[PDB]
Amino acid sequence: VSGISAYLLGLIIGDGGLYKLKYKGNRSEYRVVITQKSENLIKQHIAPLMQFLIDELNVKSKIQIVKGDTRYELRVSSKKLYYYFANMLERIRLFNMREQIAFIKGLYVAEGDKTLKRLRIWNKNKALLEIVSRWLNNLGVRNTIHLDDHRHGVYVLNISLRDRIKFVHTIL
Repeated sequence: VSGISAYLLGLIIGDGGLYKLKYKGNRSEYRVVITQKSENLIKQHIAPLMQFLIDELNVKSKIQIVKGDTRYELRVSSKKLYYYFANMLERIRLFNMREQIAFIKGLYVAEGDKTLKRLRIWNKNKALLEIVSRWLNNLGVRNTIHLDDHRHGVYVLNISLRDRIKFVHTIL
């Protein structure tokens, strides 16, 4: 439950998001989203995990899977769920060991090279990557961070190559 949550939040941060969207007038909608190219990844892997959490937290919201062109989206319009993840992201620094690994696994599953020829994680939020970088060093995986897209300020986290097995070995 702690691992699942951290994992899902890694997926949401990697490629998805937490949104408060306008419905009508001053009413807003609290939407938790996770995008993944592969329909079955969401279908046979991510949905089950979210359903469990959803049910564990007593969110009456249902999961909806929308197919955009090329990619799929998993949505859950829930104020409680949105906030549940909001606080998790606030106290990320207090993440325990099992949560840190889970978080990192979702971050790489979100936008990482499934081929493992390239081991990178990208984010416009440097401060988050650095706390991730420290989590990796702590598990003995060598890694580097450096501004990738300067115009849009997107930093990249690279896992040293002489530590590829170490990474898959530690995050699994």
